[PDB]
Amino acid sequence: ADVLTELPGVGPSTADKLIEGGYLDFMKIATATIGELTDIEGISEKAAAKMIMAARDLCDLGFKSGVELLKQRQSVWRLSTGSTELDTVLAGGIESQSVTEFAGMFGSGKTQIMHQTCVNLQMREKIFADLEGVVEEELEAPKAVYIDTEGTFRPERVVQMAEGAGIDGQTVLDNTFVARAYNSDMQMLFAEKIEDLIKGGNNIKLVIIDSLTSTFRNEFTGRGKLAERQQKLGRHMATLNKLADLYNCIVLVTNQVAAKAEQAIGGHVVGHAATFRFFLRKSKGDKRVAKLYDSPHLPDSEAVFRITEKGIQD
Ligand SMILES: Nc1ncnc2c1ncn2[C@@H]1O[C@H](COP(=O)(O)OP(=O)(O)NP(=O)(O)O)[C@@H](O)[C@H]1O
Ligand SMILES: [K+]
Ligand SMILES: [K+]
Ligand SMILES: [Mg+2]
Ligand SMILES: [Mg+2]
Repeated sequence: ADVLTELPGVGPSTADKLIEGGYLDFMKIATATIGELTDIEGISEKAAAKMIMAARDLCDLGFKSGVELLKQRQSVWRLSTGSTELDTVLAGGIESQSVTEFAGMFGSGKTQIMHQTCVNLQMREKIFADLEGVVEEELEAPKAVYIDTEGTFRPERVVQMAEGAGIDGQTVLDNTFVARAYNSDMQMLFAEKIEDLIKGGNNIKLVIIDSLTSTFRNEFTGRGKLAERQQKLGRHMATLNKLADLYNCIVLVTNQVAAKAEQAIGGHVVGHAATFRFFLRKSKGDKRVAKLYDSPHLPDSEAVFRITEKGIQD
């Protein structure tokens, strides 16, 4: 909560050193380790350890039970996918504080969904939040981040889907950041730099990685370099899950498939990391099917939807 000086033991001198290391939120310090804090100029161990304990205390991070357990869950807001059936399968829409994955063959609509959500983000009617655990000024001026990994982002389609929704296409584009990553290093660094955007006053509420694994699969082809691949992707996933919790934003990723009828690539690292997993498949014409096959509290379910000039519908 921006004012670091409210932290016991942290005065203006100390507060200065911190804002530098990217630390400028109470949660960020409460979830830090002594090591990553002492890496800053003159921040000792006892100080780093003490402020970490104070931050946790401040953000009240302890044992919770009963009604408090339900309150915590009220901070999760959801974004509509444009499909009534898909929204009902997600039990509302896409959840914040989680990583949800859309895997599927070519043309199954993975990228279309990514584009639609950028548009939907700019429509308060598309956002479903509990007033009890989410203040409106927290949803104010929401922005999306699209990490394009294959070069498929299309300003045109966002605009078209915007018209189809009834918003201004330019509006959506002005509130959507797009970073073209040519490799896993750029992909991972862009994800870690999302903090600097929030630091610059941007309210990042939607983070998209399309595609989540194409770079890794192409950079570590040899299978005697699989442990290598999984390790780097594991750090990426952790970075993604953390920023989803910390900034109460939704992280959305797409995944390709491979035979072995098919399964999303990325191995275990992606399996455990993604909270909601979907398989997208084609049907007749513009019809598509979204199969939820993994989640912590929802049963497997299918949703039929369409891809049209308007975008995602039905
Ligand atoms: N402007 C449009 N109007 C109607 N349909 C469209 C439009 N743009 C794209 N589509 C449809 O979207 C389908 C492909 O969607 P897309 O999201 O790119 O697939 P994908 O899952 O990302 N596959 P891949 O690129 O291999 O990863 C097409 O084959 C078109 O029928
Ligand atoms: K394609
Ligand atoms: K593609
Ligand atoms: Mg989470
Ligand atoms: Mg695609």
